[PDB]
Amino acid sequence: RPTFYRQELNKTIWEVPERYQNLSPVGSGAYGSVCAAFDTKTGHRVAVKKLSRPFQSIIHAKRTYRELRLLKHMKHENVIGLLDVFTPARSLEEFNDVYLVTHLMGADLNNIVKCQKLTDDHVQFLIYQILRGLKYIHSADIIHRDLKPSNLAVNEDCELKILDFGLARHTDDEMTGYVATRWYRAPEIMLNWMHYNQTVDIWSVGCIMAELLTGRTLFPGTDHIDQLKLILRLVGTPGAELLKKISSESARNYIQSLAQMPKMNFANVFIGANPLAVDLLEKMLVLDSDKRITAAQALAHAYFAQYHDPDDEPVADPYDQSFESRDLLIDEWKSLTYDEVISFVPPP
Ligand SMILES: CCS(=O)(=O)NCc1ccc2c(c1)OCO2
Ligand SMILES: [Cl-]
Ligand SMILES: [Cl-]
Ligand SMILES: [Cl-]
Ligand SMILES: [Cl-]
Ligand SMILES: [Cl-]
Ligand SMILES: [Mg+2]
Repeated sequence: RPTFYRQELNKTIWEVPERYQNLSPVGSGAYGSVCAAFDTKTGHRVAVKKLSRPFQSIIHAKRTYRELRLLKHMKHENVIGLLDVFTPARSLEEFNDVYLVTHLMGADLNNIVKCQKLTDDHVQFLIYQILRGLKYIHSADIIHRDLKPSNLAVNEDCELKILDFGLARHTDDEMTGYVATRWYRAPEIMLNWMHYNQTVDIWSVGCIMAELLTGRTLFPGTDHIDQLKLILRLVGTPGAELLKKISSESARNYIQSLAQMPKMNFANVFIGANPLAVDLLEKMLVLDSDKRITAAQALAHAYFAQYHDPDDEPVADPYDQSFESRDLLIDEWKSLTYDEVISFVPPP
């Protein structure tokens, strides 16, 4: 067991191992509080997150367990991983606080698409890395659910990591109106058309790639219905085959109320873009999620010929998510989480 020291930072007690020095507040959401620190064991600048009220309800205790299982599993160059997890508790009986440690992220994709000139070579390398990370995530039957520029960390050498997995967190208020939180979402999940799957993340990659090529948001809708009209004007209205797959009768009735529109010519929308970029966008931005290109298929597309290496695009170890259908008490979820904290083995 390491030695811990205590300090109060912005009205919050932090109790951490001595290896973590020079802590300074960097933000606080409803998920918890975050400090920057120097890790004397590794020599890295790190983010330390102290979870807020991790075991306050069955819902919160299960969310804490889900987040810790997912972070312990992800071991890939293009995905956020766990450097450390700790509690100051010496037994299950006194266990209340959880702290997560990751590499400290600098810029996101928002702070390079807004303020930089990107070559086609930059767009190839950035989208290649997102798809390399997604092939790995999808191989474990994990859906990200919230890919957008603020969830992509990028360094001076244009190297990218995926972070901030959707842990079923987002509220109705957060998805209402003129908001970036909804602009990257697939139409089948934005309007609850059907049981969604991993294809929703490929729609999001389409919206991100378009914005890197033009410097503008592809579908900046003022509400759910405005955004659907922007989507259908580009990709066309649905045919009978997709309409049969929409499970809501009322959603089917609303779609049928709209005048029929054909798919637009994407070379006349993405003026001057690499023809291979245009071709890949037409394969991602497909309304019927059964017919979208997969991450594994997209890595083999001629747009990425410069970067593609089929011997260096790894898949994940098997991931057991059977806990998701399990009905447990607060203290049972808390005991499972305790065991995951004490069994953690740091990376090399
Ligand atoms: C695994 C679900 S997640 O990707 O949403 N976790 C977010 C997170 C945010 C800040 C952090 C952190 C973890 O550890 C230190 O600072
Ligand atoms: Cl220590
Ligand atoms: Cl990492
Ligand atoms: Cl504790
Ligand atoms: Cl964003
Ligand atoms: Cl597993
Ligand atoms: Mg985020």
